[PDB]
Amino acid sequence: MRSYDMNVETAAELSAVNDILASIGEPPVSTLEGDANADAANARRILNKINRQIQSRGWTFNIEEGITLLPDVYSNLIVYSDDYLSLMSTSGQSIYVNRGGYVYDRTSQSDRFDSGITVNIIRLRDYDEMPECFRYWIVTKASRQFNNRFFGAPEVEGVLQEEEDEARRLCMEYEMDYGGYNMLDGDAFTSGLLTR
Amino acid sequence: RSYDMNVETAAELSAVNDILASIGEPPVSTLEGDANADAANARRILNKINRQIQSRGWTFNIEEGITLLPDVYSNLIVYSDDYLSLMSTSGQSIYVNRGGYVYDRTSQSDRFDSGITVNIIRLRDYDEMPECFRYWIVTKASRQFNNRFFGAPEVEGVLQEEEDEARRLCMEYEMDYGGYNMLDGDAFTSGLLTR
Amino acid sequence: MRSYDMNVETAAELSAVNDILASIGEPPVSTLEGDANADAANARRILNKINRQIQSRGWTFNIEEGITLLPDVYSNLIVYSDDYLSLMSTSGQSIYVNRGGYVYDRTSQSDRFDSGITVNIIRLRDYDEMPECFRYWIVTKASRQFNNRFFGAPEVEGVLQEEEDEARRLCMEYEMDYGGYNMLDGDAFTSGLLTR
Amino acid sequence: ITLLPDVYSNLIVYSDDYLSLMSTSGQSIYVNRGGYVYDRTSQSDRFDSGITVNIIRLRDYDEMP
Amino acid sequence: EDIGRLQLRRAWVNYENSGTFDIYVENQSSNWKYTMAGARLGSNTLRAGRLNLGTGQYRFPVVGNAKFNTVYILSDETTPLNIIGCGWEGNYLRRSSGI
Amino acid sequence: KKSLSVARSSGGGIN
Amino acid sequence: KKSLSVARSSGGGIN
Amino acid sequence: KKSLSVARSSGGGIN
Amino acid sequence: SKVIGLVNPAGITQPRRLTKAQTGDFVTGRPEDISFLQLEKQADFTVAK
Amino acid sequence: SKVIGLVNPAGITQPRRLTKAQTGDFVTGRPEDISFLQLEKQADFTVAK
Amino acid sequence: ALISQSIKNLKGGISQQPDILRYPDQGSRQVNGWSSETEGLQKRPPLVF
Amino acid sequence: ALISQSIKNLKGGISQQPDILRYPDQGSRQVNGWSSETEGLQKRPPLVF
Amino acid sequence: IKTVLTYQLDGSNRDFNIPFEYLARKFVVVTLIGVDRKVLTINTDYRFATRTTISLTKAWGPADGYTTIELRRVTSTTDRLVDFTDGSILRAYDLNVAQIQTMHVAEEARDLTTDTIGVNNDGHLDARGRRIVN
Amino acid sequence: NVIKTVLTYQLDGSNRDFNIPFEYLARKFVVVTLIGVDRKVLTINTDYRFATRTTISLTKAWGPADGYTTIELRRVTSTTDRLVDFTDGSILRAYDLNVAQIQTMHVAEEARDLTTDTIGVNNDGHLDARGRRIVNLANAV
Amino acid sequence: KTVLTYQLDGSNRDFNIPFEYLARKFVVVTLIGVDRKVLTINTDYRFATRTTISLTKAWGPADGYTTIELRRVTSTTDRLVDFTDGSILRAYDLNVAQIQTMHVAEEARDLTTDTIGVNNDGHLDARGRRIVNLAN
Repeated sequence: MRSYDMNVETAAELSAVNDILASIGEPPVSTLEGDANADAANARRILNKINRQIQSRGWTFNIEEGITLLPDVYSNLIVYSDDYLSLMSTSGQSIYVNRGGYVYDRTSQSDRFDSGITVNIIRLRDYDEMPECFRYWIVTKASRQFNNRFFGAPEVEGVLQEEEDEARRLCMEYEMDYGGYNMLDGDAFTSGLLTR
Repeated sequence: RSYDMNVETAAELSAVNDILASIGEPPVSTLEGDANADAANARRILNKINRQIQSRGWTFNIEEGITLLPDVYSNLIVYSDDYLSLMSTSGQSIYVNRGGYVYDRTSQSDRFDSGITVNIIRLRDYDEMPECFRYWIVTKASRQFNNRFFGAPEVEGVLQEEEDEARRLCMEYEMDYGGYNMLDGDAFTSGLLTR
Repeated sequence: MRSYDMNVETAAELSAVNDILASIGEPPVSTLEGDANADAANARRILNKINRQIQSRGWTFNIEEGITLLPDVYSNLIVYSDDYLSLMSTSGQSIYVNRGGYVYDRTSQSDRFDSGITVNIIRLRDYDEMPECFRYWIVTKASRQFNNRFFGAPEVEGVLQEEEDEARRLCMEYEMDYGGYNMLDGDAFTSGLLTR
Repeated sequence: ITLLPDVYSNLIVYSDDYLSLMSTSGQSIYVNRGGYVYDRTSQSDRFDSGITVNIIRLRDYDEMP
Repeated sequence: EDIGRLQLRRAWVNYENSGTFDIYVENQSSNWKYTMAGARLGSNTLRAGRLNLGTGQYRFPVVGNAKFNTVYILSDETTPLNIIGCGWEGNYLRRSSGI
Repeated sequence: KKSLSVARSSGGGIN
Repeated sequence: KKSLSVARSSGGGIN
Repeated sequence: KKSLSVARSSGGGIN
Repeated sequence: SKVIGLVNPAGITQPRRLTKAQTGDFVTGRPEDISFLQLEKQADFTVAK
Repeated sequence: SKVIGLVNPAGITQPRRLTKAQTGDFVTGRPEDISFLQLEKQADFTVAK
Repeated sequence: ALISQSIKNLKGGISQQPDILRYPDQGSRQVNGWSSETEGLQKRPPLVF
Repeated sequence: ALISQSIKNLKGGISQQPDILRYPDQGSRQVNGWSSETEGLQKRPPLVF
Repeated sequence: IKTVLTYQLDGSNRDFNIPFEYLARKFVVVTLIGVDRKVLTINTDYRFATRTTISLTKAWGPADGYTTIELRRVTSTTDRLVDFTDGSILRAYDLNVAQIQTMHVAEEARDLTTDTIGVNNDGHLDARGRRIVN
Repeated sequence: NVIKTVLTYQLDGSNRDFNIPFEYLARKFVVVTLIGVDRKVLTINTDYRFATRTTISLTKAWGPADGYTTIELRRVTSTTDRLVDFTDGSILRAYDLNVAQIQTMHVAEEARDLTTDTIGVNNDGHLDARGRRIVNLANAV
Repeated sequence: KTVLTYQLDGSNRDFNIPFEYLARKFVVVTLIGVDRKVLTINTDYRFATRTTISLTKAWGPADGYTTIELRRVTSTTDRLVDFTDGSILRAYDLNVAQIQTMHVAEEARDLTTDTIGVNNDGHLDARGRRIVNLAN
């Protein structure tokens, strides 16, 4: 699992943590560097947890289709990193699983590949790289989970539940606007049926 | 913090810290020493939940057509404790566990000249689970940790909601991974489609 | 009734007891050997009781059909052990009962058999021999009954009630997947009706 | 709106104040990768000419209706 | 209140300017050891070459029946300890009323 | 939540 | 709103 | 109607 | 005549999965999450007709 | 004309069991968990027709 | 139901009464400890040769 | 839930006990201050040369 | 003293001694060496009978195709047993385990001679009947 | 057995992005070399780029036409220069302790993964030269 | 480098140590003759300074042992720094704790290179030794 504590703090990540801290009424911190602030460390841990979780759900902007994963020429092993939030086949049933930290073809029962494999993959991205709407949803969901675990205020629970629902709705609006999906000519099956 | 580092953390220690965080407790730096009840309790539940969710059966972890070879002398196939599910490849299953060995109930025999072919679920590590499944395990492990070792009922309402969302996202992963089709992927209907 | 506490402890039985102990918040025990731990002894007794109960219900994996029970050649008695959770006929109405610890033919009013009888029997098996899903249900049901009897916590009661229902559902899924039952060609009556 | 790349690096900065960045029509193809506009379909950060996008850029509270 | 059953869940120790001390939790079957070594990471007090004294609360798991949990503090080091107070939380239930 | 036992310092002798 | 701890000045010695 | 502050005459010195 | 598929953003059905599916595919989602914009002028249509 | 089977992710029915099943097979599941995407344009269809 | 009690001062020394009869501030053992009025339990002062 | 407490008089001086053992009217530090009976905490009277 | 050692396989034996110290059981890797190399799994193929011995669930030998078994210590480098968290009590046990775990990797680093060609008594380079590729 | 610090990929002449599976503390610790007739080391900002912290993007596509069959991504952690040095007056921090532990861990890993710079057994039962010449073998008999 | 040699026929005792050693038990001194001789510390060599060893006796090529090898063998099992709770954490002890593992790693980088290594040209430089028992 990618470390969230070990790199430079960005403005958005610092802003996200202070947003999460505000959910239980904690004042903002100037830096994410270790000052023995248990609340800020707890907030950053939940922030990373929610960041991984929403990205792993799968969206048009973060689902990478047709990606080639290359093997090592001398070991023929393709690494299945813990940052691969989702790994699928481009079409049909998926055949690749994680076995010992490497890609494993469950149908052929082999982990050796002579050439790159083409997969539909979700790779972990920085909270910076998330769209503004998705950043708000991550923060809202992290704030709700932070209050549930470390304060537990029921009034804060109800409002953050409503905020998450609004935050997720606006991410769903982003998903369709970004996706631009069509059931007539953008459809895998119907578009063939439209030819005269 | 200087430098553009790229380092990882152990996922089991992260999972236990998420289980500890669910009840509001500080994270631990290590999971060994055998003198921490919280580490022992959270790890036992996380292993138990990880074992239990894998045993339910998914396209990614149900291994089909796996051959289990018998011993050359005793002709016994060990029924492993880490065999979460063992079934026949088709039809009614015929193999059961009898004293730690594979037993054919129809023929009433523990002895096998050649390897048997079964549909098997073998326990995998928590690290080898998909990210959504890892989240579901942690969410479920956190929920049973609160019920067994914290007991706060308002945390149960929260974690019940989180598990239900955690399970549906794994069900989305199951359907996307399976790619199941009732027209041509179907075992029976695909035959009916031939003209 | 088979003694549950007189043999070596398996890893699974020790794990099962620790799972039951956790349900009321008891810490795990290293061994199942008698250390005057009343809670562990209570947990193991309920574990055995639930183990017998769920097995006696009857499942495709544990219902042994066509088993021959052999009589003693000099007494012509077939023992009806207390480990026979269910003893039935292979077809039609059952005719064998328990009378004095021996098999009794109620229709012929005799307990003497010159040859083995063919019966549909459920014989008690170790908790180690149960499928993983069935082990989970046994532990879940044992944990629920353990909490009800020796702690009685209502919040724990509600969650364990839900867990047993989920655990029984997953055992129901196992039963059908193991069973592979077909009403067209696997049916006793319908299969004959399909011959043209 | 046209976002011009750098003349040398050919990189278009993906601003933190880009509240939404989409294509003018159809499915969007640009994502943020390390603070730079990335074409996911072509798998490239490099643009010879400026891209045309449907963009929401953060405005001041004074500029709101 | 000894009539009901109290299932201990967690205890804590309050300390101020104290060095390391070990907390031993023993039940009828098992035993556990918890160390309050001193100051926490990132604290202004935790420095190299300086004495490690911690101030605050240390929460540790005390799991099971309260009647069968022995908690004691051991310390044989040259650092000081100042235990201000303690506390515990647990799940309590009695099937009868106090009447 | 069943009621708690009332704290009775009580006493001795004739009552 | 969970109940507060009863303020117990308590005491010492034999009880 | 929110609860009132408990009238605490309290005291001083060591507690 | 215009077909507009209204996707409920409080729902769970992704047109990403719908459009990429082949006929006969099993896809996560609920039929309630997908609806269609419709002209609701039947009473006015009959008056004009 | 497109057949899309909508599987409730909050449900318990698995298309893994449905697709591998033979005709007449008994399978765990609930009929409410499996639905199908349908075009809801009957009001507009009648107006256009 | 979850319950919680705190012992503000561990100043009562040891008690040899049964635990059901003891005060919250009295322990079972206390060796080489100093019961301060304002600092709680401490190590006894070191013995200086 | 929102809770609120008021300290009517800051006339208790300072205390060196832990904060959980202190009375509400005792602070941690008080320098050059006068604890009036009827006017609360004041600056100490100026030192006149 | 060696973190890697090999035992010859006979159908009679099932218990094999672990001489080295390992922090976690998953750090111990059990492999069957014959014409084909087979890594064994923690519970189906063997177990830890004691802290220092491994018992196989099934006996192996030349009939199965493996004449030797290998017990090798592979301390995890990516997954560290200690991760210091901000605001946590710094315990000397954490520092010792962090120092020990990296020491085990370095200790295994100086046992790579087994997985190398080796040198003869004559001072030549002796491939134990192994092809050289690339 | 299998090396985790040295990752080498086939060069096809059209792919410029390669994955970094291993951890690293500094981008200088990652060494990019093209292998072929010779082993040419690439420069940090003129020959390649860190597109992401797990991806290296080459400025130019290299292939067999350029004389390079493979590209190698190898971690070389500094041994003489430590990234964290504790001082008597410094606050002990979790980040400093983590970096100190991880750096020694990387150095230990690279020593254990040094079968790349020798002839070691690969996944199969074969001694692997990994695409380099066994020079100075001279006469054989 | 963690291994060095000196061949000195004339009367000489002093050998400068190139590598850094944490303990004197880490440095091992042997005599490379027809068969190697491992020498105990007190009887055979004294540490005249932290940098140099004064090996008692000439031990020259007049005897078969000719050259002398200075090898660093850091003990993995023994840790020079063992952190204890209640003890002042010292920047020195924190620094040395990492170094002992690094020194073991340094010794590993030379043991594997000893039998066969890679030269500055990125090629596997043989010492002029035939690849015997090689399978086709």
